[PDB]
This record gives sequence, structure tokens and C-alpha cells, in this order.
Amino acid sequence: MVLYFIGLGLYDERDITVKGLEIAKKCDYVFAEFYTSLMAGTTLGRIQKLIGKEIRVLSREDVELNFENIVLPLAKENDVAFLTPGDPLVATTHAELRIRAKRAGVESYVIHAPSIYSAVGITGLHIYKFGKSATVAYPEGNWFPTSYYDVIKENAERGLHTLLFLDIKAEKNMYMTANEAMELLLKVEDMKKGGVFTDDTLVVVLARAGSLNPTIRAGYVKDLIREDFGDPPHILIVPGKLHIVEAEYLVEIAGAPREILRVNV
Amino acid sequence: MVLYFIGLGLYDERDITVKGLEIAKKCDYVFAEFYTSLMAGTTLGRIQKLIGKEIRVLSREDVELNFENIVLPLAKENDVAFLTPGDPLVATTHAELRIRAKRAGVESYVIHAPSIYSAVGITGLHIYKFGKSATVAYPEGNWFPTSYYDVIKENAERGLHTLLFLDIKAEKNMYMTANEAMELLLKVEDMKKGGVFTDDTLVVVLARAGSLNPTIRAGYVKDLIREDFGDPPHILIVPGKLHIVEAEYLVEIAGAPREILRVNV
Ligand SMILES: Nc1ncnc2c1ncn2[C@@H]1O[C@H](CSCC[C@H](N)C(=O)O)[C@@H](O)[C@H]1O
Repeated sequence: MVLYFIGLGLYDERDITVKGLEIAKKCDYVFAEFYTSLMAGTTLGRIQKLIGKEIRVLSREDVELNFENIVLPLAKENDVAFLTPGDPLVATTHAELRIRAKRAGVESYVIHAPSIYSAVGITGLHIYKFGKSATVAYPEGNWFPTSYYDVIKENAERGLHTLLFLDIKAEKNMYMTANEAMELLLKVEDMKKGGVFTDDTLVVVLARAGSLNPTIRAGYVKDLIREDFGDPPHILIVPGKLHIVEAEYLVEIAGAPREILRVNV
Repeated sequence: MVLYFIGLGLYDERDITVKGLEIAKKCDYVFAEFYTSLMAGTTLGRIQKLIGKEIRVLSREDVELNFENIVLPLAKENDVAFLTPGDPLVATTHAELRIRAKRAGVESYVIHAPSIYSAVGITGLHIYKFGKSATVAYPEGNWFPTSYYDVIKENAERGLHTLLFLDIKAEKNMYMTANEAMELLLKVEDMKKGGVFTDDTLVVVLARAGSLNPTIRAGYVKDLIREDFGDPPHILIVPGKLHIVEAEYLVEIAGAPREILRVNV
């Protein structure tokens, strides 16, 4: 008996690691959630075909409120796998599920998969230069989230890049675009007026990482705010001070304005 | 006409993604580099057997000085794969290779795989709370680098965690242990006296991420400095203030002392 947390990766069913696949194929029961992220290059059917098992999809409520009632019971007498997009423990609250497993007397194992958190390396920005990360959440009712703005401010003051996860409402089939995130940031800027995010701010957009042809674009907010970056998911990055080689890659690979090559040391 | 940058993942030969494996199998030539890091849980022979292709290993010089003479010429008229440990382009020097490909008229695509940068999520520490990353380098001769100490200081004062990559002499298959890293940090503290790393500092050690049996341990330096964390590779993390959920995971999963629930939250 055992419970495996297995990541499926960034874009399609083949982003799962060989290790994850060989283990999932031999499990007795397979569960999964698809609300923490969007795998734009595959379908439940294609994933089921690859693993050769029927997959029971769980909702956020099933997991957060009933993981110990739906999954763990079976894990006490069978080999069970719980699949998630990307890496199962990145930008999710699934780590806490391992504590539930322990209390239920179930041993758990984690199988990693490519995560957007490290895939941003394809933007050419040095991974070690990324600071604190944040999530741009959709405003709801009278509540308008703004914490992500302070994160950018804090990182930028230290010359660090800021990775911005974008909101997702899987049940409503809503996936926040980089465009919508930029619009929200501009509104927060008008409020706090910190000079953190304006029309002249350089940003980087990465869409559908994991696919063979992801959209990688760099430029000023005023020019990219209404640009079509293709289907979701999207992630937005606000670079800090750039190293020359970072600027070169942004220009050569992400189509950034050649003027950024002239860094102000 | 195509060059594929393919990540091998975290630890052994099954950490490559299904996508990376199937693409590599289809390539006419397969190259690999093991100087940015090593794949401690496998061997070149096992990787070759899995891919079913002869693998030409390239040294740091082969790549940095002659990538365009060794790899690109073949990629100009064949499908070529370039394997790297972890996730491609996380290593800072990798990105520029895509520019070389472009200059040579060769198309390049990136096939991601798990990176230690994202795998640290298995420590229970929230990914968004990680700040700037650093590498602990062995001192030598009259050179005593200490920039990694400053990184911890700046992250911690902002309540952020610090991921510390440990020194590796790939060519010599030699790894710096978390124990050695802690001893070095205590030495730096004795020199700078910034109150950044002491016997009372809480640290987290993650060894052999990617394995089904990684070592995940959390506790105070005074107690972990001489503890055996198993075979390499080791990663050291100096958490910033903890969210109670992070602390509870460290206690339940990483064997942290109950004391962290009142001292580090
Ligand atoms: N392939 C992809 N391309 C671009 N952004 C992606 C992405 N996959 C995830 N994201 C981003 O991350 C958000 C989900 S956060 C959950 C991330 C997941 N555990 C992982 O390891 O990747 C999305 O709303 C989106 O903004």
C-alpha cells in the first residue's frame, strides 16, 4: 500500500517523467486534479491512454475537504497515485496532503515533473536572480488583491526578477492572460503610485511553456499590453536590472527592443 | 536542421520526461554535458541503454569554446539532441547556446525536465517564499568568497527562504556535503558577525531529490552539522520566518524539532 504524488508536467501528457509513468502504470487506483494549472496540449483521454488506467478527477473541494475520505482509504490497501499538472508541490497546497497521509498511516512518495517555476529559464533570465514570487488574482466583489505589486517593488529594489503566476478558475474555464495581469497591475500603480509598473516597464511573457513552440516575448508594457500571446496558460515576469547576456537573449530570442542591450550599469 | 535541448532531470535515468526520451530516440546524434551538474543516481551507460543511442559527452571547453564546431554543424543537416542534467537553461550559461544556434541557422527547441530549483517544494517550504538563490563555493588558497552569506542575509531579513546550491567538481565526481556547507557558513559568520548563520539557525537539507528515497531533514545547525544525510547530491536551505503550515510539514515529514513551531513561526 502506498500513495504517490506524481506531476504530469507543463503542457501535454508526455511531460510526465519516465519514472512517473512507469509507476502510475502499475498503480491500482489513479486520481488527479486539474484545477491548480492548465495543461493546454492534452486531454484527460490522452493521459488515460498513456497510463493505461481510468483516472478519477477530483475537484478543489474533493481534495481540500475530503482527500482523506476519497483517496487515503484506498491507499491503505492498494497502490494509489494522485496526479497533478506541473510539479505536484509547486505553487499548490498539496504538500499538506502528505501530513494527512501520515496521520492515516499511509506512506507517500513524490515524483517530480517539469514546473513553470524553473521553465522560466527559457526566457533567458538567470534563474538565481528570481526573487520572491507572487500570484496576480482576479478581483472579486469589492475585494481587489494588490499584494503582488509589493512583491515586484521589493524584488526590483534588489535588482531581482519577479515571477508572477496568473490566476485560474478551472471550474469557470477562466485562465488569466498576461494582458489582463498587466491591466490589473497598471490599476494598482495608479493607486499606490510607486513607479513600480508603468507603460515604460519592461516585462516578459511566457505562454504555453512545455510546448515545442511556446510564445516568448519581451518588451514595454505599452507595446505588449494588447498583443496576442496565444492560448493560455500564461505567466508574466517583471525583470530587475538585466545582465548583458540576459538582454542579448531577450533581444535575439524574445524579440525585445534592441535598446535594452544598452544596460545602465 | 533541428537542435533539441533536453533535460535529464534530477537523479537517475528515468528522470527524463517521456517527451525527452522519445525525441532523443529519434535524433540522429546525441550529445550530453555533465559539467554543470551530475546525475548521481545513474551512469552514462544506463542513460545510453535507455535512449538506445550512442552518447557523446562534451566537456565545458567543448561547449563554451566549440559548441558551434562540434554540435551545430551536425544539427544543420540532422536532428540533434543535447542532454543536460536537470532542466535546460537553468544553468546560466545554457541560454546563450540558443543564440549560437540561431546565428548558425539552426532551429532549437527546449524539452524541460525537473530541476532542483522546483524540486525543493518537497521540503514543504512554499515556493513563492524563496528569494535569490546562491552557490556555496569551496574556499581555496587566499580566496575566500562569501557572497552566498550576504544572499541569505538579504532574503532572511525579508522573510524569504534561501536555496543554496552546493559546490561540485563534476569532472572529479566530488560533491560538497551539507555538513561542509554548514561548517563554511559558521566560519563566514565568525568573520562577518552579522548574526546570519549560527548554531541556532534552522536549516533544511534535501539530499538526492528525484529519488524515491530522498533525505529531507530540518533542524538547528548545532544538531545537524555532524549528521549523516546519505549520499550526494546535497542541497542546503536556510528558511526565513515560517508559515505554520510550512513548520508543521517540517516537523511531520522532515523530523524537525517541535521547537521550530514556537521559535521559527
Ligand atoms: N505551461 C505553462 N506555461 C505558462 N504558464 C504556466 C504553465 N503551467 C503553469 N503556468 C502558470 O502557473 C499557474 C499555475 S500555478 C501551479 C503550477 C504547477 N504546480 C507547476 O509546477 O507548474 C498558471 O495559472 C500559469 O500562470
